[PDB]
Amino acid sequence: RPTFYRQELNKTIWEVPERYQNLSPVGSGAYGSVCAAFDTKTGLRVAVKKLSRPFQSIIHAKRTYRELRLLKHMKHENVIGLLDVFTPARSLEEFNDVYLVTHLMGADLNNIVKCQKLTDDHVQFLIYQILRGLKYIHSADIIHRDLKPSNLAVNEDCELKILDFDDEMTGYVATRWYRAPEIMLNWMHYNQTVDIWSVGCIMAELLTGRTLFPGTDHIDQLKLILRLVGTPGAELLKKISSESARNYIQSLTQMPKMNFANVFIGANPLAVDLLEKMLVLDSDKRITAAQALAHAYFAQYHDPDDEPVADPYDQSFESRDLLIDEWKSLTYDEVISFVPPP
Ligand SMILES: O=C1Nc2nc(N[C@H]3CC[C@H](O)CC3)ncc2CN1c1ccccc1Cl
Repeated sequence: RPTFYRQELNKTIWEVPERYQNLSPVGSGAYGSVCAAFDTKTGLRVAVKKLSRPFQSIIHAKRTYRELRLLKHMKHENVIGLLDVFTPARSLEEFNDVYLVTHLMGADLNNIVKCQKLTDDHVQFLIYQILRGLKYIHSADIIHRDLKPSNLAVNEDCELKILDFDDEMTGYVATRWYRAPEIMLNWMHYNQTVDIWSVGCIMAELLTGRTLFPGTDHIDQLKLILRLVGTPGAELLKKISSESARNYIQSLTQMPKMNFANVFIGANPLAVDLLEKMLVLDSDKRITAAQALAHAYFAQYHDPDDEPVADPYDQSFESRDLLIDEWKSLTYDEVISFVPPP
C-alpha cells in the first residue's frame, strides 16, 4: 500500500499516493473533478479524476461500477483507458472514495476546430482514428452513444482518443447536434451504428467548419437532417417501433435525398461518398466502422492488421439490481484487483 498525502483542491480534500505530484485543477469531468498531475513513477502527465460521492445512491454506486468496469476494459490507442485506480481506504468498511487516473490529453477537438474548416488530409486522419477506436469499442458490443467534438481529445500530434462514453439536451446546444435521429427521438432500440451517424456529423463539420445539423431544438434538427438525407421510406418507417414517433415522421412532406456533391461543394469525392454511406437514415444500412475503415477515403491510413478488436465485455451487471453496499463491494473488488497496463 502506497503512502498517501492530503491536499485541498478547490474546497475539496484530495488524498493521493505520493507518486502523483503537482496536482492542478483542469476542470470538471463526468461525475467528478479532474486535476492534471505528474506521475513520478511512470513519467506520464496524467489526469486524475476524484469521483464526487461515488456511492451516495444506488444509481451513483452502479454508475461508479459501470465507469470503472468500462475503463478497466478499454485497452486501445484511440480510446481513453485506465493507468491507475486507487482509494486511500484500507478496507471495504472504510471505502468511500475512488480516484481514476488516465493519460492527460492536450485539448478536446471542439476547442481546436471551432469555426474552422480543416484540410482534407487532416480530416482523413482524425476520422480514421475515431473509426479505429469505434471498431474496437463496437467489437466488444459497447456503444459510445455520446460522440461529439467535446468528447474527443487530441494531443499536438493530432493523436486522438475517444472519451466520456433533459434540460441539457434542449435548444441550440451541441449536446444534441451529433445525435442520430433514432436516439435523439427514441425511435427504436438503437445499435452501435448510432455512433457512425455521429462520426458523419463530425466529419462534415471538420470539412466545412460548420455544424452539420445545428438545430434550434429537436424538431428543427430533424428537419435539417431530413432535408439532407431525405424523408424515410416505407421500409424504415416499419422499423420505428415507437408508434408515436413513426406517426409524426409520416406527417412531413416527402423530400428526396440531396446530392451531397452539391452540399459539400469542393470536398474530396471520396469524402462525399463516405458521408453518404454514414449519413444514411436507416441505421441497418449505415456503413459499420470495420467497413468504413476499408473505404477508399482512408487508403493512406488503412491497415487491416493494425485495427484491433477488443476482448469480450461482460455487461450482464447492467441488468442486475443490487444494493448500494453490493455495488460498492463489487467496485472495491475491481479497484483492489486492478493491474496497471505495461
Ligand atoms: O475527465 C477526463 N478529462 C481529461 N481531460 C484531459 N485533458 C483536458 C482537455 C481539455 C483542456 O481544456 C484541459 C485538459 N485529458 C485526459 C482526461 C481524462 N478524463 C477521464 C475520463 C474518465 C475517467 C477518468 C478521467 Cl481523468
